[PDB]
Amino acid sequence: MTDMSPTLELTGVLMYLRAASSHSHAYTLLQMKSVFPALSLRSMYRNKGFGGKAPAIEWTEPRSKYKFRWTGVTQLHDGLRPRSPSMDVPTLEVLTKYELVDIGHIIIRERNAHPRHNHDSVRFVRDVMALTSGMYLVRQPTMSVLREYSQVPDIKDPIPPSAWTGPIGNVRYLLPSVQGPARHLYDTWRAAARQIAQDPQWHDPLNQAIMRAQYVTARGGSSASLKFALKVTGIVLPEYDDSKVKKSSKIYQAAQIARIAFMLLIAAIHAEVTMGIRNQVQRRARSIMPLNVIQQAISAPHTLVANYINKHMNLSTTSGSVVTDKVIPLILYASTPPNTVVNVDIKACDASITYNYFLSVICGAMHEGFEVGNADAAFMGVPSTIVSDRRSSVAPYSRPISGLQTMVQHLADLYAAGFRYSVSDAFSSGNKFSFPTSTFPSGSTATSTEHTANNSTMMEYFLNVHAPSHVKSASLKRILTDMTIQRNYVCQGDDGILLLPHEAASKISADDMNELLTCLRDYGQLFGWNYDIDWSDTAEYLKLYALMGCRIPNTSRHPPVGKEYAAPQTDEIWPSLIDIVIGHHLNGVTDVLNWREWLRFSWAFACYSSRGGYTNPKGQSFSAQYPWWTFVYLGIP
Amino acid sequence: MITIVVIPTAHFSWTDTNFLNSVDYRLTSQPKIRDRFAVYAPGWLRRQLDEFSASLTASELLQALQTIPIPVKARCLLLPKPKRFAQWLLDVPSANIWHIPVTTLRATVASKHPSSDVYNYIPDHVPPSAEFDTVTRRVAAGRDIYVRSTKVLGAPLCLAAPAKYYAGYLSTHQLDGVYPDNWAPDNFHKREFCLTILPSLLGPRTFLLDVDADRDASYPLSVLWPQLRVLALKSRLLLPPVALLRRVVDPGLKPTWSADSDAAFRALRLSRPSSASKPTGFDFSALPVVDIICLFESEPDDHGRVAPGTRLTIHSVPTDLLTSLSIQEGVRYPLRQESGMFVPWVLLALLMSDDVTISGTRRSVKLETAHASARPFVHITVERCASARVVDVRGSPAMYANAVCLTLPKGSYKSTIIDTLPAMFSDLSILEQAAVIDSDALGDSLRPSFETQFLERLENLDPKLLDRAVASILSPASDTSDDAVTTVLDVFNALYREVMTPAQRSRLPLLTQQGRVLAFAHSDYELLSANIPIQVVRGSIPIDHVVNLLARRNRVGGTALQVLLDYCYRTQASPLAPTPAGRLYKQLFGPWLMVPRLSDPLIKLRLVASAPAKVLRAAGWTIDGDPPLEVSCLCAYVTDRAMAAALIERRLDSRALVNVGGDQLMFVEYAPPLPLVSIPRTFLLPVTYVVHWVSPQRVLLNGGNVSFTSGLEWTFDD
Amino acid sequence: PPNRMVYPWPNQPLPRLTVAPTYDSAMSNWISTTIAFFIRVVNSVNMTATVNDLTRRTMTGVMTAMRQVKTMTPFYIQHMCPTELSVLASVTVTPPFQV
Amino acid sequence: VNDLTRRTMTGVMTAMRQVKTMTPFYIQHMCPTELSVLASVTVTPPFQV
Amino acid sequence: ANNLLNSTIPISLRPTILCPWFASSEDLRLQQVMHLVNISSNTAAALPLVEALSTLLRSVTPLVLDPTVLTNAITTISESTTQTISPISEILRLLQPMGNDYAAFWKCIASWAYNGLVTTVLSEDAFPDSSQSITHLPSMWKCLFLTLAGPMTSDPHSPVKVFMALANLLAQPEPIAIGVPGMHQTTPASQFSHPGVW
Amino acid sequence: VTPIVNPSSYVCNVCNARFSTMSALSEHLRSDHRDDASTLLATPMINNAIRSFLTAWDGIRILSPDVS
Amino acid sequence: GLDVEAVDATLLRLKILGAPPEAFIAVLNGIGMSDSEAHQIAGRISLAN
Amino acid sequence: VAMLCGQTETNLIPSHHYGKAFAPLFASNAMFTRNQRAVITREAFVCARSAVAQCQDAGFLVPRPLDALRQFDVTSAAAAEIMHAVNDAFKTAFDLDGA
Amino acid sequence: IGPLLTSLHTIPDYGFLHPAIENDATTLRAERARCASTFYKIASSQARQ
Amino acid sequence: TEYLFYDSALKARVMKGRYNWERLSSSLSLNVGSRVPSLFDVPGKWVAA
Ligand SMILES: [Zn+2]
Repeated sequence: MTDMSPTLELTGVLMYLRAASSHSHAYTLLQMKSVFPALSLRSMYRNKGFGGKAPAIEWTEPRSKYKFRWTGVTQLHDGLRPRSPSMDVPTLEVLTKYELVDIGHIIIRERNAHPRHNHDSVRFVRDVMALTSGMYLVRQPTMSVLREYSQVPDIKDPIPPSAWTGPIGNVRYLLPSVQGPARHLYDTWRAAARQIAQDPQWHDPLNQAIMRAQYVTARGGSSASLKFALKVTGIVLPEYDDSKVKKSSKIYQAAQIARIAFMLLIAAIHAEVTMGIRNQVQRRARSIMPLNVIQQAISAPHTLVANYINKHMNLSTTSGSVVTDKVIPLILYASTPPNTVVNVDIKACDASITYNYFLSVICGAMHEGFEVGNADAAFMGVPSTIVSDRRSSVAPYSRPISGLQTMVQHLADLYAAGFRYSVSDAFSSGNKFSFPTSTFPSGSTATSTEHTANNSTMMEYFLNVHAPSHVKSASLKRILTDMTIQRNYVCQGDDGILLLPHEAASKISADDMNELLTCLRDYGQLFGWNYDIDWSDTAEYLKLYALMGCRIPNTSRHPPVGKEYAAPQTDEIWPSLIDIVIGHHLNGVTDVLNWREWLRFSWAFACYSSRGGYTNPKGQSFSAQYPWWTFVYLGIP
Repeated sequence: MITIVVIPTAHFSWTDTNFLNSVDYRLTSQPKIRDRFAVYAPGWLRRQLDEFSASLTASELLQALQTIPIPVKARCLLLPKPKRFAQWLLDVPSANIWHIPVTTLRATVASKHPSSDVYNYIPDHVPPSAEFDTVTRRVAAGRDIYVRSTKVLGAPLCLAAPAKYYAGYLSTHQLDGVYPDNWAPDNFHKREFCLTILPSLLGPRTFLLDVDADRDASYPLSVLWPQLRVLALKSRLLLPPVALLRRVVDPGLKPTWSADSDAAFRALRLSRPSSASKPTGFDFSALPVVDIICLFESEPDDHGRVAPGTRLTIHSVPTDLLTSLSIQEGVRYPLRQESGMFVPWVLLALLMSDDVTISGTRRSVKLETAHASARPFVHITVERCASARVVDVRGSPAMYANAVCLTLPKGSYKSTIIDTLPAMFSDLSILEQAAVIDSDALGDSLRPSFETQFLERLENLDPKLLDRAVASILSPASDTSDDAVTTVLDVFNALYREVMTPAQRSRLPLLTQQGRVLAFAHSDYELLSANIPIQVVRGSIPIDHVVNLLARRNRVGGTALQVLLDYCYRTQASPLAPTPAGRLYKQLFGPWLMVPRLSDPLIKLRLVASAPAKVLRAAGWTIDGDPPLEVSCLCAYVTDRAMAAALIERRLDSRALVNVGGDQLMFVEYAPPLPLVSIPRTFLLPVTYVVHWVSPQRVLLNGGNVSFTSGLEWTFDD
Repeated sequence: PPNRMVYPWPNQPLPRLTVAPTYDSAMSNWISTTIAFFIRVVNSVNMTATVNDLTRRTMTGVMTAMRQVKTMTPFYIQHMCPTELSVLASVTVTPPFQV
Repeated sequence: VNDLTRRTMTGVMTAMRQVKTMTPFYIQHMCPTELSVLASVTVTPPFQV
Repeated sequence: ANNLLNSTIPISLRPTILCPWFASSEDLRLQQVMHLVNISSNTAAALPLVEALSTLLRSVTPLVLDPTVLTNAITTISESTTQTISPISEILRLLQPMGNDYAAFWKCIASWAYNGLVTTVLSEDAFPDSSQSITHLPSMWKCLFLTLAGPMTSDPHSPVKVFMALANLLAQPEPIAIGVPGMHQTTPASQFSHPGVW
Repeated sequence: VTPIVNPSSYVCNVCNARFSTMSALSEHLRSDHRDDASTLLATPMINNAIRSFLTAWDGIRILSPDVS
Repeated sequence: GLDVEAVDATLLRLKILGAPPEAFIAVLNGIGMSDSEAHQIAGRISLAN
Repeated sequence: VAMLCGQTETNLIPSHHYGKAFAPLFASNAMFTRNQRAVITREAFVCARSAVAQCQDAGFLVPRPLDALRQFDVTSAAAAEIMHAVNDAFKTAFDLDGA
Repeated sequence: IGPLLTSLHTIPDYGFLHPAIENDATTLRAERARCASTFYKIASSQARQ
Repeated sequence: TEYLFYDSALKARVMKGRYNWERLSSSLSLNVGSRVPSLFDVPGKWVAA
């Protein structure tokens, strides 16, 4: 379909054969995964005969709107050629381990035939990058959960215990005398909490309906834990089994809760949470950690503050997700010759956010930030309560606190206790168990808000404070200043993009870049964030790839044959295959393949799918098939 | 009839037979005393408050409630929907006491949209378009009220009509909730005093009871406490609990006209002569405790005179601890042991207490117990009991019968409570020392001990840097002193992460999967970093540990390594509000302390889990007899065989995942965790327990390791 | 000076009998003149050269409608709001602090 | 600089001006004594213009 | 209570009463100053005061805000449906009720009580862009709203900001003089926040 | 059983020195036991730091303007 | 649960059909919009914008 | 919108409505707490100033009966410690809560 | 995978897991039975992707 | 519905809107059976899902 030279296919065959020869075919492939993109995408135009035409893209003044304008083309020349070092040496060194140096030599030699940027060059890049294995790797869930959540961040300068005030029942406020990034983080969250505090947008009954309704979906989990915990506290929940609906559905548990006074349920938030696993194509499998409805309700302030931080600082860095295509022009602009871009992403944001360093600060800031407000004002059915204040050793006492603060009091307690998951993998045999971890749930988009907020905050402090105080190059200081996140940085969850101000008709010395990148790594190391940065004059953001303003579809991430299945059984009926075909065909259009040949293959797939049958558990069989005109209506020419 | 308004304290016992006891149990000591009090505080009102709590501000709620008379004579009479309700006036024509026209009634029966006309013009009808205060205003009139909603406040809510009209209009649990109100009333009596949870206008005949403790955070009316207290304060209306015992009420301590020297005042004389053959042969969830004021004195001068001394307040020490030790008021006991340490019983009192403060003010102090202070105390005298009340213990600090880990700073006196206390009895099974886990165990497990390895790495640094670090840690004003301390911290963190974590993770079943484990740790991080499913309680003791460990000289380190480790652990510990460790101790040992006070013998129990012989033989085990083997998971104690048997028919919804190796190391795991509150409060559990075969002679040879699953069933034993 | 408060608008003592919308308050006067001015702006030559008169006719219409709404706020500001402030000044935990 | 920033900057500067510090006193009345004695014992005598 | 809730006492002997409930103004003045010393002089100090007072105001008030009559009086205006722009829609797109029941109005009122501590200013975003012309209808409507809402704020610079807001739109046909150098008629109006730049 | 009579004398663990008053014993532990330069870090200076900390302890003051 | 794309389609369809304003009011009130905001929203509906 | 959409009930008497609304506010002594706290504030303030001055040499304008007694250190640190001592003393004696 | 296979009655050439192995892993919780079962399950699952 | 309609104002709004709608749609004779998005059907959608 991609119409590549047989030589490249030859390399891929040797690639697979070498992997298959050794033990653990999956593991062997996984180790040498990034070899192809590094050999081709990361190093293309590091030579002399450089040139061609490139897009001229302009970013409009209200950069928050993410509006871009195509405004002509730019001639390419040697002064514009990429500055970063190539990737040949590390890749070849790795390939020597598996005695596949021939593959590198073949690829490099073939690559050297494209000194100038044009259709042929990018087409070559597309084809070679399409060689990575497209298999959905799967491993035992028990090993997966044991290997991922067994990590704890390493903080290089922990907050000393003497940096906190007296307790407020559960939380501690941060002493004013403390400075550094933690102080920056504390102030930011506190300021946002203040803005949330007084806001008649809530207590609007319609808005309250939105939040409660947002918590219910067809899927769900942890229902068994819910029923146990409430039955434990003497709460007799209703049941509706005759209404044939799954108990574990978040809908089912929500219906049981409807009548109960909310405060009675408070003891149930400290309950077990089930888990699930979704496999991936080029990485470890993802995790799905659905909280119960009550826990999801309690964590509301955390989400609300995070949303305000996002929507009112860097405009959520596209996390509004209105149409995903807004990132397309962004990376195209970011990859143009006049601009220098750096790809960054937290190594494991889910595993690095934790209570001992991060969440404690946030909880304290939020609890303090909510002090501005009526101490007696119930929120979402959570009434105000009396808590003991022990900030003054000479004059301790107790005072009321608003419902928001009560939520924080419990929320901090839960975070400090750590999440308690229960694994029940079906592929393994009779081995269910439970173990706690500090790993944040991060099962869906609801987590992107918190991580994006913290991501932006730390980056901003690094740019404006830490880096100028610590870097050496005067030229770097000159260019590092006059730079701010709202027009130089975007992110979503762990992923992030940093782009430098246009160096005047020139490019920054790689020496300064190395100095800059090194300091950033150390800065992340301070509070236990492995930044995993790279600089190759390309654009990786939300799994999209751009080179010199041209988008590169990474076809390997959409294997023609591969499809994820997270259960031992496919558990589906024949007609569903049609929708699979339709979705399959569209990818071959989204990714630009040979449109004539792709269409031919698609129809063949449709023909096989057009027919099917079924048999009763004991009785009759049934059969049917569609006339081919159906697929025309479904969208196949 | 003087009224005393009462706001419950932090762990107020509610299911108690008498609300009165949780206030101050001394009031129950004498018949001549207990006959002077009424209580009121009805349950129906309690439930209403539980609901409305989430919908009214404190000021509004106080403003609404304050006008209600003591015995609520009114009722809320719910009306059924008009189509249903209209039929009632014709099912009994005389019930049409408003005489709504028959034509209108059957017009309503005919209409697709029966209007509110049947409600219209009915006197004192409360539509859903009404507010809380509307009800309360009518409550002061004493007459019953007719309402169109269940969410009402101030009076018991009962159906106006038979249930047939409300059925379909309402559902089962809703139709159930009104049953006590359907026959609500009970009389209220004119004794000298009447306590009440209902607020009221503070005045010459109404008083606010002051207990000097934090409110019940869960109790919905605790938010009123500040406003009530300040109003009472500005008019001198607070009553200390002791005032209630006097023949005539007055706010004050040490009055002229009374010496307050009587058996009624002495809370240490807890007595239980009466009986009723009730199922609670004992309620081991209810624990009586006391707040006491104790005077401390140093050695006399060269002429036999002595300094004025100082008096401190100890909070919520369990009373049975003192009684069982024959402690008596007004006796100057010796405080110091032969080696200068505290006498054991004092240490127990401190450990199980909640807090220690200066008697007058409200400043909490951490007491020293070493040779640090000059003119140190040598004598102690308990002077009076500021308060004496029963408190609920069930599942308060800890939640699961499986295990619990308590974190304490290094240098605590955990050894005393775990050894001396059971040794002081050594006649009734309290615990098994093989089940308690010393916090130092894993550090001792490494072939070179974790301390030795840390020392060996540490000495590589320059001595001056180490010296600077130690001095900085001791000197409180030495803020940060980054260089010296941070370097040491890096070594500590690097080593601990490197060696301790895998070693800890390798002991997972030992910590949790035994019968019942009590464990100690230096920081919650020690467990969280290893993913050990055990509840962790961040405790604290009201004694200075730093000085305490400074007296322990026989260690690997010369008292300097100890303080270094102490600081490292404290730095490693997560920032959170820690709780008093005494509460956990009260939950564990408290019930046992009440054993000697009992009059009748105990009865043993257990919840053995079966084991099919097939898997045992299949695993190479040699076993006699076909019947499935069974293993005791946890033993319990009761004293009323009747109710105990009556409660034994419940089928616990918690399976057991039994695992045992060939070396007979046996382990248990409950797939649904077993919560303590699920245990009926008449039971009694040992602090720790070890799972074991009920009949070891059944087996004849241990084959390979074995695992299996089975249900759980409480059963007697002989 | 003690027991006195300043007020950005003119004020009056509390009315005696029932209230009603009025049109001589300071705020009402400010509203009317403001609307009158903008209407004059819309009819200025600058708009005529570019704005179709039909739309211009509409715009002056809607502005006219706003000027004729019998709102209660201007009366409330001049006569009733000061009383509410004067009372509440004795209730808030922090007394008023003005310049 | 809007008004809010203008006051904010002003508050910072005046705060810096108001805080007590003994450094100026040490310079004017104590530091010369320390320099005088130290110069008498250091192996390299002071070199001044 | 401004002589509302008039009440009186009985006339009989009250022998031994004592109600120590009062103090001089100097005491109150001293306490007020002390209270102002124990706060962070940023917005964190002011916000609870304004919020509390605003809540009290909204708690007790006979006034009810209801835009139904205004919209009803606006939507009844007849216009051709064959045009490409309907200014009615432009208006109604503005005046969007954010559902907060107009917290700004009560917020402005409360701010007056503490004008000596905190000042309310018009938000910068709620300005017409200086690049626009008077014929750009949304800009014109914005300027109208600023003019109407001007007096309700406590900012001393609000009148100038209002005046410059229109001056920006008329920089092309109607020029005027700006005193301080470095400022032009197209400067964003929100920047005129200094008495010397009038 | 709980003691009811104060000790006639007080004993240190290793020095075998008996004291008529616990205060005298306290001083002996406070001073004489604490030089012991025998380990990898038992330096005299830290002994002074410990000694100073011991003497400076007071945790039962009503007023504490130093820490306030 | 409800679909915005269904809501606006119905509203525009009503507007093209020339339904009386109360029809819009009922539809808007059917999804929780209060009468005042319902009128405010209903007025915005136009074929031009 | 607020100033253009204000309305009230038709037959409204302000006096009755305000009176009925303000009744619950002035119902207790709570409206007088600030007076008492202010009084204590004054006495605490004066005593603190007096104490700090007496330890100094001829500070402010206070009488100095104890001047015969020696007081060598007069540094600001000593003054701060004295002021804290007085502040703690008053808070203890009268059981104050806030700053 | 071979040694862990029986034969199917429908297609005799291909096979599936021994019923004995899964039974023992289920009932007896036998180690080698469980290990074989787990290996068979995941190996099959990987092919199913 | 109870979980959805925690308060009463929303329920009153939706009920009024639905009642007016069907009354208008039939009387004005636009049509009958128009499945208009409304909150009363949101629980129905949840149940079906
Ligand atoms: Zn000795």
